[PDB]
Amino acid sequence: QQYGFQFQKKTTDGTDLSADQLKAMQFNLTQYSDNSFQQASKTNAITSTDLQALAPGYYGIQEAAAPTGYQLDGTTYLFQLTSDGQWQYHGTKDNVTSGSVINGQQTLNPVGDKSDDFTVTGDHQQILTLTKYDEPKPSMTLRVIKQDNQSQYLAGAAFTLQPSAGEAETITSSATSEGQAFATKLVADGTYTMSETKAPDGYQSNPAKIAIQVATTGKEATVTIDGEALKPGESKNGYTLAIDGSTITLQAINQPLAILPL
Repeated sequence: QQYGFQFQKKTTDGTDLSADQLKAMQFNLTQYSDNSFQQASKTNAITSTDLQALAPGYYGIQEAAAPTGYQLDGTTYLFQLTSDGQWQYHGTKDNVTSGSVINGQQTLNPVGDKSDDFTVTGDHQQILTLTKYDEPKPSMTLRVIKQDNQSQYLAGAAFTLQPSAGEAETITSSATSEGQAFATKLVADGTYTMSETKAPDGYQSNPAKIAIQVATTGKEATVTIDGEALKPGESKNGYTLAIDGSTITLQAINQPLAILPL
C-alpha cells in the first residue's frame, strides 16, 4: 500500500567497493510532469541506503557521479508507477518507449559484461529496485629498462614506486629487452612517485625521483622527473620516457662509480 524505489550499486570487474568511493557516487530520481517524460516535476538525489516512497507517476533514475575510479553511466532509465500499483518501464532518456510491465525482473542496457535490471521486490510487488553496474576505469603499468654506460642491459638496479596514498613497492632491474614491470597498476587520477631504491653494484647513485600523476581517464599520464616535465623519447637525468597506450616505460642509464686513485 506504501510503494517505494531504491537501487543497489554493483561492480563488473567483481571488485566490491568501500565507502570512500561511494562519496563520489551520486544518484538522482526525477518525477516527470507528463507521460512524455520530456519535462521534470521534482528531482532529488537518492543514496544507496534509502527507499523513496513514490506516488503513482512517471519517473526517471540516473547516476550523476560514479564511485571514484569507475566509469560513469549517465543513462537515465524511465519507469512509472501506475495508479493500480503496477510498475512499468518506459526506456532510456534517449529512447522513450510505450511502457512495459516490469514482470519480476527487467534487464536494462548492458554494462561491459553485465546488464542493469529493474526487479519488483516486495510482498505486494511494491518495491522496485534498480541494480546499476559500473565498469572500472582503465589502469596503466610502469616499466623499467635499466642500462649501463656502455648501452648493455643491466640488472640488480632497484626502484621503489611510492604511491601518494598507499604502500611503496620496489623491483630490481633485469637486463632484459622487455624490462621489468611493477605489479602495482597505476589507477586513474592517482598520483605516485618512484626512484631507484638501491644503485647497481658497479654504478653511481641516481637522485631524481620521477612523479607520475595519471589522468581521470586512466589512459594517459603526466610524468615529471625532479619536477621537470618530460615527453616520450626525451631524456632527463638518465631516464628516457616511452609510452605505449596504457604502458609507461623508463629506460635508465647508469654511470659507473668514480674511482679516484691512491
